[PDB]
Amino acid sequence: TFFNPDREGWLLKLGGRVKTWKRRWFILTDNCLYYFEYTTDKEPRGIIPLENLSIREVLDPRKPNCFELYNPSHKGQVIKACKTEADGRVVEGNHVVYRISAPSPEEKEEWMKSIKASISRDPFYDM
Ligand SMILES: O=P(O)(O)O[C@H]1[C@H](O)[C@@H](OP(=O)(O)O)[C@H](OP(=O)(O)O)[C@@H](OP(=O)(O)O)[C@H]1O
Repeated sequence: TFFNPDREGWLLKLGGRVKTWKRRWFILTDNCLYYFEYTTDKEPRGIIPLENLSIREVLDPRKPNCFELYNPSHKGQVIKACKTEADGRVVEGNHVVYRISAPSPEEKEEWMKSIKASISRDPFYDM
């Protein structure tokens, strides 16, 4: 699944119910954003399918180079996603938005472009 990735790199992500920022290694592939706690981890911490989502730039009080993934068709609608819990649970995400912070302005632009291209490339886009 992780072979032939569209982009890989470190990004800071804001939590769902609990609003805490975590540094995660992201992998964009198969029109999904997989994230890992550590780069060499065998298992992803979570997966965010990009189908039906949009991206928009945002300004954050503390974190620079931010953007958000959100569902444009249904405001306030929880984004379909799946992640693991320390106790072993595999559960659905609780995010209405995914606020992400990139390491640099350039990396923000590259990530936003890669994600948008992935979403548009999907043959089942807007269906
Ligand atoms: O560690 P604490 O301070 O509790 O914060 C956690 C982490 O930010 C998790 O991120 P990660 O999974 O990358 O570790 C996040 O899961 P998401 O991955 O869904 O953002 C949790 O979201 P909730 O389960 O919605 O609270 C949030 O509670």
